[PDB]
Amino acid sequence: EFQVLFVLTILTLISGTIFYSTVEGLRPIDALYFSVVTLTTVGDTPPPQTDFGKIFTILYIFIGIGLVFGFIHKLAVNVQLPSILSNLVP
Amino acid sequence: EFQVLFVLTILTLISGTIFYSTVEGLRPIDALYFSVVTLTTVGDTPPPQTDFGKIFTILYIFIGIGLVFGFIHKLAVNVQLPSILSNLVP
Amino acid sequence: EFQVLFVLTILTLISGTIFYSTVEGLRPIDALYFSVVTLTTVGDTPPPQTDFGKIFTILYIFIGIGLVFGFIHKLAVNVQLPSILSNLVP
Amino acid sequence: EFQVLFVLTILTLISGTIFYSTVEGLRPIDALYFSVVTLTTVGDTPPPQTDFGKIFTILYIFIGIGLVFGFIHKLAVNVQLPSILSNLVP
Ligand SMILES: [K+]
Ligand SMILES: [K+]
Ligand SMILES: [K+]
Ligand SMILES: [K+]
Ligand SMILES: [K+]
Repeated sequence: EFQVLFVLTILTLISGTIFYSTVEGLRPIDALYFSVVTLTTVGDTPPPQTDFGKIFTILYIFIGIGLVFGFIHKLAVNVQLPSILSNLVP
Repeated sequence: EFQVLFVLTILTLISGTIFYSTVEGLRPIDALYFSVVTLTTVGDTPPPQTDFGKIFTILYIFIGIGLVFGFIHKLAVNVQLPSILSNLVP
Repeated sequence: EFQVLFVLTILTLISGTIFYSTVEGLRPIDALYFSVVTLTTVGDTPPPQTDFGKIFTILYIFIGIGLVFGFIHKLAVNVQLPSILSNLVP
Repeated sequence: EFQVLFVLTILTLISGTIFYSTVEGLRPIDALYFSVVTLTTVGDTPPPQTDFGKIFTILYIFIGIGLVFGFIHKLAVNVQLPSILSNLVP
């Protein structure tokens, strides 16, 4: 489960990185950062400048938000929770 | 279900597109983009400049956030999930 | 239920409106807008300029996010849902 | 439960405060503010300027969002809810 959501999230972020670096002309790291803060809904960066970028982002949000949060919901409930929960047992 | 949330989301976005292009003077694509990143709570664009825009946005958020995320919750759990889940079966 | 969350949300927003208009010197409408986009996590406006504003905002987020989304979760599931659901019945 | 999520959230925010003040050169209060609005997904501030800051933020979001919202979900359902719910009983 976690591993699958892990791969699915990675692929989604790779696509975004490739897209924004190419179409919005961002350095790969900045393209990855934008992809991440967009799908996690933080949105702390300026928006895309091109219409292609705006259209892709709209679709990217609708298709990727569900996945990204599904992964986060498991990364903290099925991986981070035990490490602390079990450790909370003397 | 999915089709209904599909239509409801579309109509909500159409209203926002019409509103922001008219009142905030945005090009349709930019009006749609603002509507989308606002309802999905990304919020990566500058805020509305007019008081009418601010008031509408406040109401738009409260009335549209629930719907938009309801659609996303189905688009990934009742449409994207199987495609990958079933395919995860050798 | 809905009415209680309605009042609780209103009071929370009134406090924010009073706070930001006074401490950050915002016009009431802008103070309300900031309060709304902050608690709904849209965050499309610049951040507070004063330390008092930053501290209050941190506490305001932790105490108000839960309430605001609780209200939204009811406004769309216990009020907007039927209007369309029942109407979806020929 | 609440106390544990309380401590876990505090530690997470302390790490962010130390990180951003050091690497992004922010005053402690601003470092804390950025950490808070990032993990709660408000994202109303400009993004990190350094690559180290961008990389850390990406990891910080994925590891901290789950925890922070877990704490919020309890702070309003297991602490703020009763205070008003029980009080809603004549
Ligand atoms: K946001
Ligand atoms: K959310
Ligand atoms: K958000
Ligand atoms: K934002
Ligand atoms: K901004």
